[PDB]
Amino acid sequence: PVTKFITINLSKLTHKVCYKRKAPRAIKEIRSIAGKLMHTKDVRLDVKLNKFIWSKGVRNPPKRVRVKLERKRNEKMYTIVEHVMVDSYKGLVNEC
Amino acid sequence: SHRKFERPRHGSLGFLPRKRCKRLRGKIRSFPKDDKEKPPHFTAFMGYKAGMTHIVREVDKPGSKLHKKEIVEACTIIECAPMVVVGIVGYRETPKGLRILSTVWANHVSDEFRRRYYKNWYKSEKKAFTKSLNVPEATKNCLLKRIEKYCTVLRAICHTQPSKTPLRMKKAHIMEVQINGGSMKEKLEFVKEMLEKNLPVSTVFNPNEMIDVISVTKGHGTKGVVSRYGVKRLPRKTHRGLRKVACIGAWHPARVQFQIPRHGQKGYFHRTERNKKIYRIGLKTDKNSASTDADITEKKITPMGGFPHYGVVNEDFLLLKGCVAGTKKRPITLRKNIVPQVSRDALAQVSLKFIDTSSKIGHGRFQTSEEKVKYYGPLK
Amino acid sequence: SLTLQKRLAASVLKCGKNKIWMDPNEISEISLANSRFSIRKLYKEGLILKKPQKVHSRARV
RNA sequence: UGUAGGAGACCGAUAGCAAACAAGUACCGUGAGGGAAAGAUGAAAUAGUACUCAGGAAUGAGCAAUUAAAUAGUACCUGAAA
RNA sequence: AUACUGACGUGCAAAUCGUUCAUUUCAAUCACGUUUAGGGGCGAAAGACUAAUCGAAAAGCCUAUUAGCUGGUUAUUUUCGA
RNA sequence: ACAUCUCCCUAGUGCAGAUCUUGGUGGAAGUAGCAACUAUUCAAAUGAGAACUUUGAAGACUGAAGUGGAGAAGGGUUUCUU
RNA sequence: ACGACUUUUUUGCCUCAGGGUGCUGUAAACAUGAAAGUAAACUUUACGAUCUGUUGAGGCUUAUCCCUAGUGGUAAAGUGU
Repeated sequence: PVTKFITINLSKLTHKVCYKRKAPRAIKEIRSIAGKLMHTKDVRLDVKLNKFIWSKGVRNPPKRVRVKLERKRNEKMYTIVEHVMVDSYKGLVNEC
Repeated sequence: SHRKFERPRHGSLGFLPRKRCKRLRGKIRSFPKDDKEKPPHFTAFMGYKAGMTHIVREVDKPGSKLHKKEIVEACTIIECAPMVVVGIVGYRETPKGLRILSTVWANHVSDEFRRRYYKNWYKSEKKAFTKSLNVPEATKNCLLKRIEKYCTVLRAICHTQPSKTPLRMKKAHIMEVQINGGSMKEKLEFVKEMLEKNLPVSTVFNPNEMIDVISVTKGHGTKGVVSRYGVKRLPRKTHRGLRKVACIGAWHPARVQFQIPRHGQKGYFHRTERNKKIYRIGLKTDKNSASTDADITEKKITPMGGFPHYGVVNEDFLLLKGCVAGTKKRPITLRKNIVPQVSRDALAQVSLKFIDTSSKIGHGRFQTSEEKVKYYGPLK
Repeated sequence: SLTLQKRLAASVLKCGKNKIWMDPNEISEISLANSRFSIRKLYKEGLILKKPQKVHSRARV
């Protein structure tokens, strides 16, 4: 089991869809990426992240989120996405 | 009774049914005819569309209103990595058409060629080609001799090297190229001599040449009749919509006549363009490939910031007058003209004067990054 | 589940349903409540709180 | 006609009183009024489905079990056609 | 309820929806109570309206009204036959 | 429970059709379609099972001509707890 | 439209980031700066649309833009013959 820190550009992913579904899609897209990446069918999306994504309201979700992924076990395996506040996105890359 | 006023029908009949093409790659329907006297030579060449630019050209043409001045013209860029020849094919004429007699292959074929005869190269055990390739040279000679004795047309099997391009795919494009020229023996000699080596565009064409271009059109999916055929819209008041034809035929005969256009597929059609003049044949090694006698600046053909959806040309390239069917990233097939061209155009010598290499992403202000940096000065 | 208790809480406080805060934990202790008297006890304890008004200012005016 | 008897070369549950059944009922109509559908296990349920197993539950299965008979299981006679 | 002869037109409705529009201190609007009943009532009059029913309401009866007209009008073989 | 052709009495007696009547049933068909009323998300609980049960956190709308309070006609136990 | 087609599956590809290219038009922040004037001290202190400086800045730029053997990734292993 492993711990990762990523930055997901929500703007590219969310690009297509209408205002009405925009913020929902950003939440949905987080669930999708985290499961696909970490190899679980189960992703728990922390309320803090949910609050941050919805903070500027339905028309425009934040452009970039720094998310922290946590492999947990006790089917059995799952992961929780947790949000990391940041001063600036610039110059941050993937890390383990 | 007769319709109240008369117009040409919308859209040509001559391309119906307007269904999707079988294949992404183009196909030559017919080759130039084999004039015996000329030496053996290639008739076609495969290339990738990179984008369009504009060019500035000085005009000789006398008695024209335009006359002496330089003019600005649209032009297409087709990247041409050198083709690799891999096989020789001999056809023979029968009342029931051309039938292939035999095919003779080279002693190696590269992975990029090999990938095309699979769907799943990664998953495969890559066992294709290896045991036929082995068989000894007497066998090859015997088949060649059989071909030599009877065949009436000889064609060469050529392929693209997609790794010498920026394109995503690695399954090469294979295409047959007919050889027109001398005796069957000479034709065979020329292909044998060529065989496993690589063939660049300069061997197949000449500056100022007139060329035929074969390419599959831009897709749009299924489009409405107005868009697909050009039909004039119905008035606004109309109850069940307006963007659709108002009759699809008379009462008799009691079927929908085919000629009336209906909604459906648009694009991804096969098309043969004729008679496009080649303005310049680039050289990969040259730094000055896009330079001119008027400009005298060191620069490559690839425009500022790269071609939209194609980026950086790196091999040899053709700068072709005007436009040619199909999208960015598409294969284009170049074909020699069916009859040698005798027009006042076909004789003409194009001394091109300037080639833009400014951006095609937004409205370009500079011809190079070096120019841009110089223009502004110190920045953060 | 907590419907009844929420309706009673509105009456006990003198305040709109929309403003009642029921602790999201210790829900069982709330669930046992079944009378206005029980709500008064819960309110005394800290397990039901009145939310503030959604704040609004004449300052700008 | 009301009520009581007795009858039949009468009808046999889409018939015959509208009505063999909790029928002038249900139901519909502001109202005057209009106004139905729907009978049958078996000899005996004082034989009406015990018990085990799989099921959250319905149910199912059984080496288990009432019956002469349960492909007679409460939609219970027979069980045509589409 | 004017226009869109717009939406819907196997409707969201046996007259609905959107936009546009006419109307607002008076020949104004609404509620409830009350009055007038079928060749009758009522009508700032369209043969309008009188409970989705109006150039004669709704209900039942006279009544299984009546129809030189339409449709239907049921096993076989055999004989003569318009 | 059923025949009767031995003879013969008797009749509500023989159906494909009547836009027949009544009851059942298909192809059309897993289709038309489930479109008004700005729009939801995350976590927790309950449970066999939760997009639309409950709770918290957000984000939203109604916006005192209100899906807020009261009341009238009509409805009639629709109320409440379990 | 769905199919279908085009691809790729570790000298790849996705992923961010840096660079390129543009697009917008000069961020926040601070100044005992400027600014129509204004008011109140026994020259100094208050308010102040706006403007200037640090500032061709800041922000955004592939989701169907370009480059990068730069970062971290790259599961399932089913099914038919």
